[PDB]
Amino acid sequence: MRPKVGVLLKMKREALEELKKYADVEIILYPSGEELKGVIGRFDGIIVSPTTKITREVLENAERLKVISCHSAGYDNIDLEEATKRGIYVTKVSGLLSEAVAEFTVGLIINLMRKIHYADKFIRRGEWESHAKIWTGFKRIESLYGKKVGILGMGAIGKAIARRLIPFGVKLYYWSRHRKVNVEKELKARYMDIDELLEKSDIVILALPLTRDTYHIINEERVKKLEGKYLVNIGRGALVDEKAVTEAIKQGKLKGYATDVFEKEPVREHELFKYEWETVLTPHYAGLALEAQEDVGFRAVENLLKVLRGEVPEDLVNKEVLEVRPIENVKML
Amino acid sequence: MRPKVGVLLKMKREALEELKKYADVEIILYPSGEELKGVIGRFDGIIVSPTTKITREVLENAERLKVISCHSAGYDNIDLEEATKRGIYVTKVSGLLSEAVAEFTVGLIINLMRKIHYADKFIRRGEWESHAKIWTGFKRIESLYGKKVGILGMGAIGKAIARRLIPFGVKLYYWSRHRKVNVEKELKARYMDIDELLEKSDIVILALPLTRDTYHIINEERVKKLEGKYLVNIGRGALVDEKAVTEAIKQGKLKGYATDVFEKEPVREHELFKYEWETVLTPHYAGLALEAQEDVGFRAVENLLKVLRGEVPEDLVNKEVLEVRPIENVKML
Repeated sequence: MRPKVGVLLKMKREALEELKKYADVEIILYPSGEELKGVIGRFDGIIVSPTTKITREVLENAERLKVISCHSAGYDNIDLEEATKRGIYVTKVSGLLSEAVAEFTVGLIINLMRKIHYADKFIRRGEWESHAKIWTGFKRIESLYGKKVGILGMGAIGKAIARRLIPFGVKLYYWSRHRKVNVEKELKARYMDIDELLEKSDIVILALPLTRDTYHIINEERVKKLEGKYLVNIGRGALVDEKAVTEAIKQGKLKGYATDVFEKEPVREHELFKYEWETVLTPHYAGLALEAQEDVGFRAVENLLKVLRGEVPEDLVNKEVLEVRPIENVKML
Repeated sequence: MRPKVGVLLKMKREALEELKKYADVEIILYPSGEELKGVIGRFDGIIVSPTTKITREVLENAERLKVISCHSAGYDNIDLEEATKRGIYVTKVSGLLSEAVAEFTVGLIINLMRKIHYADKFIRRGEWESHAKIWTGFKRIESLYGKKVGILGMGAIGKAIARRLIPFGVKLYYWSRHRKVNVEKELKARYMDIDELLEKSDIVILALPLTRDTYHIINEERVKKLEGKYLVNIGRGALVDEKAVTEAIKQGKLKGYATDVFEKEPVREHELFKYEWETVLTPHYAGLALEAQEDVGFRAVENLLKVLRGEVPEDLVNKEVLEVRPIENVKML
């Protein structure tokens, strides 16, 4: 208990006990930007939940901060560039969480293609009048088998989706800021430029982090490039021009849209709500599963301790930080 | 244009044209037993769907019948014992259909576990009040990852399902009327007796043909063995004692049940309709997909023509027939 760690959320008791074995902890549940500004200087590291934002204004007071462990799969609540400039290591949680998200995504894909979510409503309404009504009445349904799937973002989650899709007989295409050749041949995924992928893919999956460079990466023009195709989003609503997506749906241009995320959450009303056949919509819970929720805490604690032990964690988001402040400089344990 | 073929279901024009190249065709849509036995004498072969029952009554007048091609995955609608006795070859369809059903099955599994179908309804009903509402509203969700999945039936569909589940991180157990040593090491699936599988599995999947022996394979007593577990059915409703399954669901014992088939189809009313969270129900359309169905028609036509050309189709269902009437004896093409 020598490094001073601030836990900014309600973590599982067990994960906390593990952390306390190595550091002194201060529990400051979901602090406002002002409250965190006045206490952040006390910590060598912090464990934060998505709801807490680590802005450049917060970092200005992080005099001894060495590591920020995001207890989530995403890290858009962190000003990455500013953290990097200050030599602050930022980590995120993969493990069972990444697996759970990737599993959920494939479920979104199969529902968007095969319409199971729609059929479930259908039968419960008593509409199953006959074999003919279904096998003739149901609009054309395409299978995932034999389709070309293009994935944008090949991080922990993107790779997990790719591995799950192979046995479904799809052809994989992908794009990522940092290209992964060591993954390409393994999963038989052909690297391509964004637009080339949008044009050549039958199905497009969004597994990108939300940054200034990915905001509306799927703009109105690109939505047009997706006429007759399927779009699946598990990153953030802002990865797409949601108004443009919706319009494409209502006009019958975009064949289908499945998403677990929206530009403005929570969503209580939406034009896409009436399009039950063309869309699959979930209330942002792709990472919600018992096993995953139990693992996140341990992983977040492990990621933070690794850095303070002078070890580079595999889930380090801003690897460039290594050049700014060599890991030896932040080793406390 | 030598053999005469009776097409007893609605087939796509392309498949029919293919068939007309080699045989004179007569279309008799979904005939009753009395209607069919009255005309069955004119055909060298017939193409049929699950709704047409080929019985001893019908086969009595089947003087020139040499092959029965089922335009489907299942063949429980055919009396194999009588067909075999009369030296009639019975075939089913494999290929893209099997792939489409396996894909569908995984969709049912992910929905049954992760509740996407329920959440889709939930959000469209405008109940997404907040993040807390969701994450607290339902955390008992379990991921497919790390689970023990027991598959009953390891034929084309069973294998296709198993191959798909591997990357999801499951442990596979299975039972089959005919053990498959090669699949066991290939897919690392552990062979088990039926009751042992039901006891050790977290999730049980039914991909067995319905026969007198597999009738109610999941009976009342076995349902009790599933307390706290998940059951998925994509074969035929009669594979389970549906009433017993329904009770186990209402009594909160069986954790979840998803099925694309029921003992009495079509189903316009059912006790399970109110159990939106605990079940996933689809109107028997697991094999319904464009690419797959176009393949089914050509496959059914080709399985029939192969027999008449004196070739043993790999999809031959009743192999015993070879001892009654060798393939050379039915060669007409």
